[PDB]
Amino acid sequence: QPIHLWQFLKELLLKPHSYGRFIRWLNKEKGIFKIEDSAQVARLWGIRKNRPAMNYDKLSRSIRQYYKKGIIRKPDISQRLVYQFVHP
DNA sequence: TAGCAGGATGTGT
DNA sequence: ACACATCCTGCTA
Repeated sequence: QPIHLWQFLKELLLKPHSYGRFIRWLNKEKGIFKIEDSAQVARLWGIRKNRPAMNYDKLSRSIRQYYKKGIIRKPDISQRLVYQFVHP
């Protein structure tokens, strides 16, 4: 079973030493993160899944599919490149 | 420019 | 079934 996108995102967020210039917690407790380097996050996701055509347009389309699943959501005050984990 | 909401359909297990 | 990936239009900062 391939890694899921939400888990992949949590993985990058776990190690700011390695990935902090690409993606970071804005509010760790509330699960609010910012994508700082969208092209880079998409590039890393494409490598992980072996989709060399992956880009942020398509990565973010998959994040949006999470809205109705209650996995990721946009924060109360919506901001570009800012997202929020619903649970843990 | 670049990101964002969500439909339709292709891909691979 | 499931989780995307890949196309799309229209919308928004």
